[PDB]
Amino acid sequence: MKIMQVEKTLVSTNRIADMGHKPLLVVWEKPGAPRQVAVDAIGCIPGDWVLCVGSSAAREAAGSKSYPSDLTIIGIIDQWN
Amino acid sequence: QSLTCEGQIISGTSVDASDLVTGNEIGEQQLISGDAYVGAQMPTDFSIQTPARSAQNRITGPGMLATGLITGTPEFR
Amino acid sequence: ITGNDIAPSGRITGPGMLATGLITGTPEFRHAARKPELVCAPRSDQMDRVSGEGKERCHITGDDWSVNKHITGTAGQWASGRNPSMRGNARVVETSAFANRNVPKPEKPGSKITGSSGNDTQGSLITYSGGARG
Amino acid sequence: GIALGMIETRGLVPAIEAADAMTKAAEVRLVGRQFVGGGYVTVLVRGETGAVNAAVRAGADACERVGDGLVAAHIIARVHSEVENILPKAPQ
Amino acid sequence: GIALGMIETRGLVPAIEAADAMTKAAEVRLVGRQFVGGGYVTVLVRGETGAVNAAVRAGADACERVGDGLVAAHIIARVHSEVENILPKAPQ
Amino acid sequence: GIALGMIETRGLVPAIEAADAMTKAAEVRLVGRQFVGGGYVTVLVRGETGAVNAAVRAGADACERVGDGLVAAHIIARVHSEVENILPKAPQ
Amino acid sequence: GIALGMIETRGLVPAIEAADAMTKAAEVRLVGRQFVGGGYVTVLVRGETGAVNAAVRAGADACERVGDGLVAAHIIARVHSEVENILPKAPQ
Amino acid sequence: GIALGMIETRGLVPAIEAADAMTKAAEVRLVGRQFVGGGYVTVLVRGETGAVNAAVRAGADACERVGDGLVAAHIIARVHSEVENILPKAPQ
Amino acid sequence: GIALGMIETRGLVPAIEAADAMTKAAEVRLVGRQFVGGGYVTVLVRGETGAVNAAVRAGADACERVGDGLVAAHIIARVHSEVENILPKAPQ
Amino acid sequence: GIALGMIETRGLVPAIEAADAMTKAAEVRLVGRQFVGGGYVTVLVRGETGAVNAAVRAGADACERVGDGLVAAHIIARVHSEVENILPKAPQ
Amino acid sequence: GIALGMIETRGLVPAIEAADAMTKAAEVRLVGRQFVGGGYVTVLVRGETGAVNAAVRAGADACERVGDGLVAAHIIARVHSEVENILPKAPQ
Amino acid sequence: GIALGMIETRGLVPAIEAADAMTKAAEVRLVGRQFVGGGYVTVLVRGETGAVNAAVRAGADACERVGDGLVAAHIIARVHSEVENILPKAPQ
Amino acid sequence: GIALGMIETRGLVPAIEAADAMTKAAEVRLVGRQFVGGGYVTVLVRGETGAVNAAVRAGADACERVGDGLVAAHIIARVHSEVENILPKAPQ
Amino acid sequence: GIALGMIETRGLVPAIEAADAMTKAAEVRLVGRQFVGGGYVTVLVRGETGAVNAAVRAGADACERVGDGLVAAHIIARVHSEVENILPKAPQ
Amino acid sequence: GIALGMIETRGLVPAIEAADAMTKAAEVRLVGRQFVGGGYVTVLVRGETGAVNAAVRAGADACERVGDGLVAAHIIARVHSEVENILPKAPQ
Amino acid sequence: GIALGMIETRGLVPAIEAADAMTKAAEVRLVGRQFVGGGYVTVLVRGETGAVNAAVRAGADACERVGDGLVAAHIIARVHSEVENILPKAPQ
Amino acid sequence: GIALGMIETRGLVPAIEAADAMTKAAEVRLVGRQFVGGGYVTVLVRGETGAVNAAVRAGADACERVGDGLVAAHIIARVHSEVENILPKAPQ
Amino acid sequence: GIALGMIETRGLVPAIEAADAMTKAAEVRLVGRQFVGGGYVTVLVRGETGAVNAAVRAGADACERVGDGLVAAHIIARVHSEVENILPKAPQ
Amino acid sequence: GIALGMIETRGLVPAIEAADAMTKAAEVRLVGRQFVGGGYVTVLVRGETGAVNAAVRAGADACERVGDGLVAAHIIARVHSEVENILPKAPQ
Amino acid sequence: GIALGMIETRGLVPAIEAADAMTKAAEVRLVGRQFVGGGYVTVLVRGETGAVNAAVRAGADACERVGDGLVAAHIIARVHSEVENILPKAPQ
Amino acid sequence: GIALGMIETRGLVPAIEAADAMTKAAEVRLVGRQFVGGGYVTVLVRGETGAVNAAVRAGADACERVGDGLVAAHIIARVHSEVENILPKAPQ
Repeated sequence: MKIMQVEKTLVSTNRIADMGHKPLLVVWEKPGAPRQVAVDAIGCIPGDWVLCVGSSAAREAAGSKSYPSDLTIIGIIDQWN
Repeated sequence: QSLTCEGQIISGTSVDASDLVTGNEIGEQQLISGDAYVGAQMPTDFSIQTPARSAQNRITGPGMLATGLITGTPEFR
Repeated sequence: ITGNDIAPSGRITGPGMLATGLITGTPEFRHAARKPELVCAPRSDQMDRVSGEGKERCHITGDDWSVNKHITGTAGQWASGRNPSMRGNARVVETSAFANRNVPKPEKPGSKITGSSGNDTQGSLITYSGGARG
Repeated sequence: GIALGMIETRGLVPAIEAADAMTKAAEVRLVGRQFVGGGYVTVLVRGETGAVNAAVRAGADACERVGDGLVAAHIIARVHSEVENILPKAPQ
Repeated sequence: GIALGMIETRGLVPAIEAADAMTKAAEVRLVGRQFVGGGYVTVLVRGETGAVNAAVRAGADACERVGDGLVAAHIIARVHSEVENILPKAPQ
Repeated sequence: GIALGMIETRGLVPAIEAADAMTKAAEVRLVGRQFVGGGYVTVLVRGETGAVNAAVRAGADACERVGDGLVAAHIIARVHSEVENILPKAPQ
Repeated sequence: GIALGMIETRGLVPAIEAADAMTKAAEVRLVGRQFVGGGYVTVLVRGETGAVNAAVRAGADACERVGDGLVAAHIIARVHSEVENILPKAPQ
Repeated sequence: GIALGMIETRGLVPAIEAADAMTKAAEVRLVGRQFVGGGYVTVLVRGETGAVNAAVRAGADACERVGDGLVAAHIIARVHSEVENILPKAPQ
Repeated sequence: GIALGMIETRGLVPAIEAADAMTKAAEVRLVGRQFVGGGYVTVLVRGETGAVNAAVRAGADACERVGDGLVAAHIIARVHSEVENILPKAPQ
Repeated sequence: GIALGMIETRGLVPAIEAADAMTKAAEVRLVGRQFVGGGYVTVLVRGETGAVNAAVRAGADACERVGDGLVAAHIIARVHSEVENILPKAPQ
Repeated sequence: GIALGMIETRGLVPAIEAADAMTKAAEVRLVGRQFVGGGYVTVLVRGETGAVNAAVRAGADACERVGDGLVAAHIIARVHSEVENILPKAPQ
Repeated sequence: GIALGMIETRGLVPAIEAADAMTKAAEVRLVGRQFVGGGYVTVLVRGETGAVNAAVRAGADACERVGDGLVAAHIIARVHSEVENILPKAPQ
Repeated sequence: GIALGMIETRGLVPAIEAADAMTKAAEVRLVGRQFVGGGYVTVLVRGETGAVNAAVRAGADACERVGDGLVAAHIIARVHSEVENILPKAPQ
Repeated sequence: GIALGMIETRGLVPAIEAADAMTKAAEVRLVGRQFVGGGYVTVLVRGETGAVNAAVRAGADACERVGDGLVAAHIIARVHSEVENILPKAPQ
Repeated sequence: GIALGMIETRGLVPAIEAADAMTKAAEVRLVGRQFVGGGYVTVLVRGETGAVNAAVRAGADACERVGDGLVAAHIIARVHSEVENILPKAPQ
Repeated sequence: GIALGMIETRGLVPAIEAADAMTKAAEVRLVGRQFVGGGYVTVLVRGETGAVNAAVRAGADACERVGDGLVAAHIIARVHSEVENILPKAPQ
Repeated sequence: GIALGMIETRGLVPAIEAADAMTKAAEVRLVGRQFVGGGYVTVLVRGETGAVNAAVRAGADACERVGDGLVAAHIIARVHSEVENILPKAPQ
Repeated sequence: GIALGMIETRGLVPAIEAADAMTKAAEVRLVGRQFVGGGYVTVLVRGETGAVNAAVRAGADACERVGDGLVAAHIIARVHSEVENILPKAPQ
Repeated sequence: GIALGMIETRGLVPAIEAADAMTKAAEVRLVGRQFVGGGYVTVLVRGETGAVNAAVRAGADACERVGDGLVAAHIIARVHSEVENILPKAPQ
Repeated sequence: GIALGMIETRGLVPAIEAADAMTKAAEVRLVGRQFVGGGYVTVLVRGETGAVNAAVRAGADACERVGDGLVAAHIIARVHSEVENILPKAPQ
Repeated sequence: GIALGMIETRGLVPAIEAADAMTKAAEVRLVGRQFVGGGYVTVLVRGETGAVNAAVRAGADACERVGDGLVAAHIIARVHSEVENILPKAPQ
């Protein structure tokens, strides 16, 4: 897992039907780092340092193991620096 | 020859009543209790009947008269 | 009670004649004191005659354009009976894609090719030149 | 008020009771109470034909069991001009 | 006219119905109503002989049912001059 | 004359009719119509003894079935002077 | 004449017969005639006690047959001074 | 003397016999006579509680036979101030 | 208070006992006594609603067996403003 | 008056009703109320012999069914001067 | 008069009847009325031994049937000087 | 008119149809529409007693099977002045 | 308020609960409590008759199961002037 | 008037019938009509304790069959002083 | 003396007979009469033991019959100094 | 346009979708949405009778599957001038 | 303290253990002990509602068997302001 | 000592015997005697707990069969300060 | 006090019976009443923790039977400062 | 953004959760939250069709287990100009 | 903090206890209580997610058995800026 800031709220209305519709949040290793993206299982507001799980861990983090997620947000660091 | 209430022979001067003495025989009554002065010769309830206690120890008004005679504005039941 | 009566009876028909049993507080009531689950039909069960607006599956109620059987005209005998017509028995044979969805198609021999053949048996729908499956 | 509604009764208790039930029930004015003699008391109520019918019917039921009951409960939709002379204009 | 039509009826409610029916269903005029006392109330109409006959019959049938009902209904086609003194005479 | 014939009747319709028969039949002068109360209504005529007898018989035969009926029909040929005070001098 | 003589009758015709028979039989004055109500009429005569007994007896027999009948026939030889205030002084 | 003894009778004759008996047999003043109508006449006499009882038994016995007879004989030992308004004050 | 108590009786002797019992028993004012006719007499006690019910109850038992009896005993807690006209406001 | 009317009852509540009906029914003064002890309460009235008799009979009937009941209802027409000392002169 | 006569009773009504009969019969002064408690009332008289003998007998017959009755009746011709202290000197 | 007609319904759609049938059927003015809560909508009309009766009956029939339906359809020929304070004078 | 309502209980505990239930229930004023003796304790309230009825009914039910129970519950719609001297009064 | 009659109903049509009945039955003012929500409407009246008792029963009987009907019928003869703050004073 | 002869009786009359017989028989001195309550009246005497025994037996025999009777008869040859504090010292 | 189209629904979301379809389907104007309460929301359109019929049918099928559903779909081809007042003229 | 706890017991020995147990268990101030009469003693305490409830429970349980038992045990959390007068302010 | 001892009895003769027995047995001081009323008499004797227990046993046995018997026999080893007020501190 | 008591009830009628029995029963003050909606009316009374407890059991028994019934009854020994904002400060 | 997302729910907690899930999932302006009545709360959003679809799908799943579920979840790509009037502009 | 603690219940009484428990357990500020309608009452607190997570668990347990029950209990860690517009800021 890794602490990553939320930059914006990604929207794709032509995504695979297997995704159902979880929230999506563009994530930042930090501002100025690659804008990777996560399925926001734990609700996070833009401008929030949020820990993101990855691999098969991200998939069962969302509804199902078959769920198509490589990065999921599994929390928000209560206080982060 | 005198006895106490519990059966103690008292053997000396007797104040117990005699056939030949007349002034003494005013009472041969067990009713005298407490200290015993003469020889052979449970209470659990008030013995007076205070009248309030004798009487076993709903509303009576102008409104309880004329039960069927009256017709009128109906009052809540 | 005697004299002129405003009490309701059938011979003198009108507004007073209707809604007996729903009305209360009427001089008669005071003397005595002394449906379908869905507005619209099941969607699957009913195929409407005219579709879109003009659908009758929904029970719109009150001053609607529906005409009951007692009302006659502008439909049925009044439109159909106007023009003489005769339907003839025609051998109905349709040659089209939907009709040919089930045409007899010959047995498809698969691909026995091996080695760097991107062919997948799931993707055998494809045919290569010469009619060769895979 | 035009329609006359009259409830006769045997006594002034059945009639006052009936009169209270007529004026309360519908928009009718009590135009008078007449002591007919012989124990008959009449209560006449003048109002629109519909109000009078409601008032008399309510009064009839109310005073039936009160003492000696109603002798009459007539509703006249429109009394003739000549009859108005013998009707009381106001109560005394 | 001279003919007289009297309808005695027990109570003032039957009398008022009778008066209404007599004055409406004929050309008679309501000379007056006299509370006899003892419960009876008479309604008298003076008019033509033909009109009085129709008035009494119409009044009799109308109120026979109302209240206690009809005691008497009589036509006097001509009343002697002496018997016109103990009548209501002028209606008002 | 001073003979007093008097026909009491149950109600005023049988009295206003006995009065018509009594004054029409013989030469008698209707002197009053008194409401006794209880329903009774006594119609008095004063005239010659022979005429009064004829009148009362006429009045009596006329009012027998006209209504509730006739209570009395009495002829007093002379009346004491004391009785004059209670008797009606002229009708109303 | 302190002694009083009263003859209530069920009607004015019986009462007038009684009054004629009473004031004719003995020297008694017709002090008054009252209408009690309910058909009852009383005739009172004040006279000497002998003249009152004779008058009342004669009046009772004469008017017993007349009309509805005779209610009561009572003689009071002396009336208390308090009772005099409820007695009619002069006939009306 | 605030007690009131009322004797009702069916007629004036029994009432005057009762009032004569009531005032003769007790120190009870005669406070008035009432014509109730329907024939009833009420003779009210007001005095001491003991005297009123004596007056109303004497009155009841006297008028129990005369005329139609006694309807009611009642003794009210004290009369509330409000009731005295409807009571006859005194003929005097 | 505006409640109306009513006790009709078959006489005045039962209506005075009734009136005394009603006024004595509760705080109700005796507004009037009305001789209806036919021998019926009515005593009215306007007061508060609790007081009037008690007053009409006391009046009922006291005069139920006095004389003929009580024809009616009726309670109206509120009488319409129109009925107030026919109601007697002060006793006579 | 000087006659003494006493009612002893079991309780204060029966005594207040017995006293209320003694002073309402008849013209008797309430001279005092005594708590005998044992749950007995006497009610003494002083007045005329006739008033006391009527008062003691009204009071007795009123308190027979109130609470535990009536023990005694006695009337003494004359009380000796020695007995006056034990009597309550003024109510307390 | 040193002789003491005492009538105990169950209530003040029997006691007052007894005191009245005792003071009326003979010349004995009512020296006290003591409320024993539990409903017992004792009336005491002091007089001549003959006057006390006559008084208590009369009181015994008087209160036996009054109220609850007579508990006791005693006559002592002379009381010991020490016993006189407990006796009431004057009726309080 | 002062008579009040009232069709309560479950919903505004059943009440507007009831409001339209009432105003069209009779001479009634729609005085207000009130949202009771719990999905109840009461449409109140005012007008003559006869007209209001005609309006309510027609309105009840029209809205009986519109939406959830009719809860109540009542007529009050006269409403006390106090109830008029909870009635809306004109609709919004 | 003049009416008086009294609840008599065997013991002080039921009486205080009665006086608490009677005063809280309706617009009655606890004037005072009296220790009759023998255990009887009477709590008296004073107020408008309807309020007293609501209070005496409330206080009876309140103390009926408390302690020994109820001896008597009573209402007097009006208390005579003489009685008030023997009533606790002194609400203070 | 302190007594709080309060008739909760389901709808404003059962509440306006009940309110009419309550205001008409007795002298009570419609202090306030409250929309509780969930389609409950509570009419509250305030009057003397007897007038409130009569009004509540009349309102309970009148609207039991009007619309959905009666939810509750309660009479508080004297509400606590703290409670008075939450109760409505004039209908809004 | 120091001995205490007591005789409790059901009434003051029995108690006074007992006290009279006790003080006369022996040299005992009446030390006081105590009202226990509920009908019990104790009589205490104090003298030499032999005298107390003679007095108690004489007193018990004399007053056993008198009135309700004798509850107790006790002799205490010596009373402890502490008991003398509750003992009545002397009537004087 | 005068015809009124109504689609009651359970909740705002079915109503907004219903209004979306009704305005889109035919040329009708949304005269307003009223939150009836109890979770009912009414969408109102006013337009031509033919157009409103299309809008009501289009809205009824759209909102039936959206959310809780449609309570009712109604049309009023001609709204009376009196109904107009309670109809909202324009949401904005 | 406002809450009042009252244990009435037949005799003072069962009311000294009732009071010892009551005071000890909780913080309560013994306001008074009252000999009602007839063998009844009432120990009253005033304090906080929690303390009074715990106290009276302790006192009732302790005296149920001591001597004669407890007639009553009662808790009134806020006796009305009128009832404060009858409650003893301090024990004597 | 601080312990209390108590022997209620039905009379002053059993109470005095019990007091003598209690004081003569152990080192206990009679602190007084209270007349409960109803015949009950309580003896309160204080001392060391063991002495009081022996004294109470001796007291109960001495007076168990004398006069009316024993009611209560209680021992408290320590009483509260509040209880001291109701207790008689000094013999009297 | 700072403790908070609350009684939710379905309807205003149950909430006022509950509020009237909460303030009457124990030492609590109505701090306000809020209409929750959906037919629930929560009542709030604040006082000493024992008084608020006694108020909410008394109130719960009072309104469980009145109206629909009792949704909740609760006591908060001490209320946090933040919550006090949402609580009603006072109806005043 | 013209498209209107909506999510009706049975309660506010489910609705606020849905709104948090809708605004976090996509860039959509939460235009308003509406309390529909009867427990229905509708949170509306306005944004691009793709953003609205992502939001309303995200909100529906998130609030589908939060208490009572989602009544509805609706996506409108294009809203008619007429509908925009009833749509909220900014949250209130 | 920014996290929102939400508890919806069926009544105000379950919500206030829930809010007492939420504010008492952790440092969370009560930012408002909303009345959803339909009986649902929501409470909102704004504090750090640790405080909101600890508080909500406490409130959900505290009101689970209180009243009707708990409908929802949710924790949002970070409430989007857009949703903050539909959150109460301070309690009303």
